[PDB]
Amino acid sequence: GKSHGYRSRTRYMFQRDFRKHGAVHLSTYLKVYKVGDIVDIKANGSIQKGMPHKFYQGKTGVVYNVTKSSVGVIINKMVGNRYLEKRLNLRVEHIKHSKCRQEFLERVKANAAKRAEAKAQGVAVQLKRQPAQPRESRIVSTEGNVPQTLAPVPYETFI
Amino acid sequence: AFQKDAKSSAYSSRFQTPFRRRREGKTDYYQRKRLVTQHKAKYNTPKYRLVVRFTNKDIICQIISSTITGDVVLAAAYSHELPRYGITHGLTNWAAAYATGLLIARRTLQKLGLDETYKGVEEVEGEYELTEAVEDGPRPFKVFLDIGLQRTTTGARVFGALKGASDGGLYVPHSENRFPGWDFETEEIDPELLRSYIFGGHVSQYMEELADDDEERFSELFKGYLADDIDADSLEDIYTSAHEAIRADPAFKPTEKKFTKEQYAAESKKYRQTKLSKEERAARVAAKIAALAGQQ
Amino acid sequence: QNPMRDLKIEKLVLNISVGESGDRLTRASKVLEQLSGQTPVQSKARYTVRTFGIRRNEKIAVHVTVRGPKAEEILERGLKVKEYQLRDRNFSATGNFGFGIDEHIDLGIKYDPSIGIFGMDFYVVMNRPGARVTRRKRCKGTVGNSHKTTKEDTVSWFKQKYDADVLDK
Amino acid sequence: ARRPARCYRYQKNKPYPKSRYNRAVPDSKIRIYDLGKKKATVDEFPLCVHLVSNELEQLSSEALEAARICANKYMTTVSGRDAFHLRVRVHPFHVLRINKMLSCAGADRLQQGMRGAWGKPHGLAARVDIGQIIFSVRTKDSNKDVVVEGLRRARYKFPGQQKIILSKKWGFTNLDRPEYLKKREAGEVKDDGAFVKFLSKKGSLENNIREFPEY
Amino acid sequence: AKSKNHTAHNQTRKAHRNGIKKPKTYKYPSLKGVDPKFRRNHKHALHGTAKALAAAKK
RNA sequence: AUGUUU
RNA sequence: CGCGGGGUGGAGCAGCCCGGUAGCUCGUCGGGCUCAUAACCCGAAGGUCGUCGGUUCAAAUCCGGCCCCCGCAACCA
RNA sequence: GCGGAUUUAGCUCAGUUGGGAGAGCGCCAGACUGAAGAUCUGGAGGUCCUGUGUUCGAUCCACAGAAUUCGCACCA
RNA sequence: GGUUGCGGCCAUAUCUACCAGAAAGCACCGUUUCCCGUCCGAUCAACUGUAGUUAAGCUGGUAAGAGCCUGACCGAGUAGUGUAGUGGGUGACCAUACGCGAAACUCAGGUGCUGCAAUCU
RNA sequence: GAGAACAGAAAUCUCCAGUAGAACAAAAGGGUAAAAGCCCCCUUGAUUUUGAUUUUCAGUGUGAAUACAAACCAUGAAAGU
RNA sequence: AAGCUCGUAUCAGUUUUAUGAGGUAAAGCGAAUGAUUAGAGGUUCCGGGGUCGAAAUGACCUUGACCUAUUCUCAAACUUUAAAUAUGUAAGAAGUCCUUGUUACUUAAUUGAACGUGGACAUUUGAAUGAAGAGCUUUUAGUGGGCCAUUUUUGGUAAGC
Ligand SMILES: [K+]
Ligand SMILES: [Mg+2]
Ligand SMILES: [Mg+2]
Ligand SMILES: [Mg+2]
Ligand SMILES: [Mg+2]
Ligand SMILES: [Mg+2]
Ligand SMILES: [Mg+2]
Ligand SMILES: [Mg+2]
Ligand SMILES: [Mg+2]
Ligand SMILES: [Mg+2]
Ligand SMILES: [Mg+2]
Ligand SMILES: [Mg+2]
Ligand SMILES: [Mg+2]
Ligand SMILES: [Mg+2]
Ligand SMILES: [Mg+2]
Ligand SMILES: [Mg+2]
Ligand SMILES: [Mg+2]
Ligand SMILES: [Mg+2]
Ligand SMILES: [Mg+2]
Repeated sequence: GKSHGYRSRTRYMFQRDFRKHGAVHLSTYLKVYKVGDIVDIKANGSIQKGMPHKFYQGKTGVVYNVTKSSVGVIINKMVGNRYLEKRLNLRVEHIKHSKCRQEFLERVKANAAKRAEAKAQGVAVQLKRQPAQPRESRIVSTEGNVPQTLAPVPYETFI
Repeated sequence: AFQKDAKSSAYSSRFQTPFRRRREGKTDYYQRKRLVTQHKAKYNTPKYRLVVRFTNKDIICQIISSTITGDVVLAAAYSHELPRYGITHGLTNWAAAYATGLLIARRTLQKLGLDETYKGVEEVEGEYELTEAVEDGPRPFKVFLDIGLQRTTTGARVFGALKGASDGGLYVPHSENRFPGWDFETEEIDPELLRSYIFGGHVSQYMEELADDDEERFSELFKGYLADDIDADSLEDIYTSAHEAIRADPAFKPTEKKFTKEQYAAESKKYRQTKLSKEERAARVAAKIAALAGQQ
Repeated sequence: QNPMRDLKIEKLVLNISVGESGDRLTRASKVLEQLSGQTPVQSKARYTVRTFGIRRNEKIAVHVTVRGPKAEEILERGLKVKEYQLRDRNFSATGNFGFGIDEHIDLGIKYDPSIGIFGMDFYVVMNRPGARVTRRKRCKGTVGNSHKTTKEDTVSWFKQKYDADVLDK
Repeated sequence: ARRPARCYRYQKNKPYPKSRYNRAVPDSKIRIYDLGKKKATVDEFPLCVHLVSNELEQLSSEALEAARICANKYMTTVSGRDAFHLRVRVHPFHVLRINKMLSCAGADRLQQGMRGAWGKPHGLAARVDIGQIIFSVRTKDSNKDVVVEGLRRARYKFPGQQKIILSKKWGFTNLDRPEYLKKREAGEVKDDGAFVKFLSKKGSLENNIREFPEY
Repeated sequence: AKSKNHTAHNQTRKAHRNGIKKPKTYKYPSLKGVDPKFRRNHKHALHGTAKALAAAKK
């Protein structure tokens, strides 16, 4: 018969990152998670308690609760044609702080500083990111860079 | 060389090294995790360990908190500072451990401004008690005892340091069944024996037995006591005066540090081999190869 | 020209591996208790294979570890039985050595039929000062190569001391 | 009897080797993969000729054995048992399955049709890709025609298209013949068995002195 | 007579006909699974804050 | 009471 | 579930029906008789009474649980 | 082809709980007889159906086969 | 800069074979009355810092060292792969277009960095 | 691997190497080395109350599990569990 | 279908940037596991046999069984490595910053946690593109035999299976 257990198909998901087995390093336990902090879920196979279900491996959510050894994480799960709010109680060994917003926070501080320096120096802000633009015109010299002519090579086997 | 030394390439490739301080045989990470891991719902509260380590000739008593960058010492006390308080011999014994625990407790309370409150056990009698919280006041500074890899035995100097730190006004949770004087056949401690160990009564009794017995051993051991004209009966008042002086001035006067760090560094740099550069390595390889002009 | 690389006896283990667990086992335990002066330890069997009637955890042997001057004295006493002549093959690659005696009653106490006859196994473990480096709990390490005991070093020490001799290769 | 090879010509299934989960695989028809003067030194046989697959398909162990026998017999007859070293460079590790359906009148009465159709091990085949070497044969340059004709004869035993290619490598080594000649005259090649070992500029100098006295 | 057993065919099309809607985030989210000790103290903290703000509106 | 062949 | 009955040497039974104590036959072994065998005669060996606990100046026995076998009777998740 | 069974000294068989390969009929040898048969003693006899693995070992715990057989194989 | 206590990252730190180590520290080391634990004071406990040593631990250096780490217009834009055609081919499969893009291999470099506190010729 | 009477190829004793090539009740997978394995000591957290949450999912039930709260305990020197 | 609340507007079967997760394709086996071809050197203390050896492995011939360095070929239920496609999250006023109020929680401690009062920042309020707008509710029909094509793919010789 068919088999869909709690940890079904997790054989490689919950492995220990070859030559990184054994005890969990202490920075994982020294991390501090506040309510509202954004965390990525990655189950540690060596910690069987507070383990997330395989569906939440690689999912990123928001902490809503803080307990002795665990945090509550809010995950929006796609069920049918809509998203349902799921609340996971995960031990800190299965989560890490998400860097999906460190760049945003640093951009926020940089934008604030740039806006202040703009309203102190003149009128120019340009605080929006822009996509990679087409390259402008450039002049390419041949000094020491005379073009070398290539040709397609004839077929051969060399086996 | 041997058919089991010089392990194979596959074994070396697949070998996962333990944590460095586990390879060094110094840190028990299973215990350290439980000592250090804080209740997540405090979000900053450091968990302070009273780390007690016994090397030869010295006792280390530290109060340490943990950070991601590494451990941070709040206050440190050593048994080689006991000469400042009148203990110049037996710097690793039970009484030295008790004195060091008292010194670290008093120094930490002074650093945190909690020395006047929580005076601790000023009249030590060997009675089991914890530093109680005062009513309508700040709670006592709480530290958790860190033996390290030393074994939990009834009578250990690590628990002597624990007793001294508890008597010094720090709140160190502990039971009394590991103190010298606990009777394993029942569920009570011997306060007189505990006080005797606090004030060196076992060492004084050994001194008396060795003096009343073969004098060669009492002349080899305790030789410094004889050369300092210290009697066995004087140890109790020596340790009492040491406790009084520790409580009087636990302010950590440091050494004057002659031979400033720069000349210390130069002197140590004289006696150190330097890594050969890649050019030197290639030169040595070429010399070794050219040595075989023919074949040796 | 060696400060404290002085080979010395770390321990001597006396062994009586009886084929049964009857009263002969108690008598053997008393035998190797008498000359050792210490309470011995019973060795349980781990399998039930064949040819001995031994069973899993049957307490078929008994041994005792002796250290210091008592170990040296017992070693010399058992060496006088072998007439201070031991085979080279009796010396292990790691620097320890052993030998077996039979009819132990030829020294000390006489036959004493309440006790019976037992042959006994002597094994002497040889090392240098600083062997604690491998046995202590904290900062456990490995003894360096030049400090390790070899069969040549133990043979040379065993012929220098006791004025004994070794045999064919 | 044996099913025609057209039923198992193509790589339609995932590789299905003998393993802990088969345990019932018949023995391969080809058991010998090195023949001729297989003890000859690398210097003895400079010329290498390959019989190379030009298709992604499966060659049965029976066809491998038949082609090996044909090529070895022809080259042995024409040039001698020790004028070459022939190596079969494909191994029939893939197990072929058969769902045996008894052939007789009234078979539908005592047969279940396609129910439980998973087959039993029927044979073994090698899974070859385009440009994969099937046969390698090293010999002297004078035996080129004999070796080429031997591989041409062996080619008739295989399904699909195969090509005779003269290797630019020295024998069964991975070095082009001028490079092998240069290394040998420089002394960085030592005969170990039928193959050779090469001196590397890495590793212990004491060992690189002991072996390869090119200094 | 055997029939089909399972297929996800047309299921994504059905789901996207009315679209996959994000779950309408609200400020002040529910405190359902929040630590009850924290909730108990939060009630008293908010009560004291409300009383302080009422008394301080002079 | 029974005890087979030569 | 209920009521009962039975378990004893290798095999079949008594002794149980209120503690004075393990027996009968076949079977095994040794000897005897006979020219030999069987019968016969004299010995020896063989259970400690289905497993435990309970009450007894000293229980196979009397009592209470439990294992196996059989008969009858009963049956709303 | 399905569902089952069994495979042990020459024959019938007992093993088997991760005991330990054994008993009768055979054979041999010695008894008895004048000599046979019958009996009565002692002994040998297997590399446990084959090959590979897991156990400290293995008929026995333990995989892919092989042999011998019993039941079913139906509705047109 | 050395060393120690606690550490962070957890081999650039590991492994093998030699060599060196001033000062301090660490260490080996000496003892068994006491607390304590063992068959054995070997481990563990206690005592001394005295009787001795850097022999070992430890630290550092060495090695065309093993491993490990890093980088590469090295292999290789190769293998693979998303999208496209009323492309080729009996087929197996393959080519082309717009994109993404390895691994092995080869070569070169490197062999712990660092935090808190204490201490040191 | 090297050593010791009987004792060999398997018994008991000793050392060295040994990243787990063992063991963790069972099927397989994952996990685990001063441990999650072996031995020892103490115990009943295999307890009470009613909620929340994850998987299966209709976001029903059942089973299993996770993290807390309020008690009473166990263990340890203790952090903790 | 009925609509309702709004519509400075909301969001998206899409891209970009930033940051995660995966163990498939490929690749690897002189890297673990399991397979697998061949030769070479050490193991006679290699398991040893033949032959002597008066006999010992002692001298050889040598079948192996290991070890060492190589070698040919493989894995859906192997793997160090590891794509492409697909996939989670974020790209702000429900934000950021500064000061300090509540608590019976927490801290050695106004220490922290959460919720707050007050104050400052609108041209690009912090990527692109689009937006017959967005959000919300009720109630009901039919359906609950499917099939085909490219691509991935399982069983099967194969099938318009
Ligand atoms: K062909
Ligand atoms: Mg992974
Ligand atoms: Mg559990
Ligand atoms: Mg511990
Ligand atoms: Mg298929
Ligand atoms: Mg039909
Ligand atoms: Mg159909
Ligand atoms: Mg249907
Ligand atoms: Mg007649
Ligand atoms: Mg000692
Ligand atoms: Mg000690
Ligand atoms: Mg030295
Ligand atoms: Mg290297
Ligand atoms: Mg089209
Ligand atoms: Mg433990
Ligand atoms: Mg279930
Ligand atoms: Mg998978
Ligand atoms: Mg593949
Ligand atoms: Mg219908």
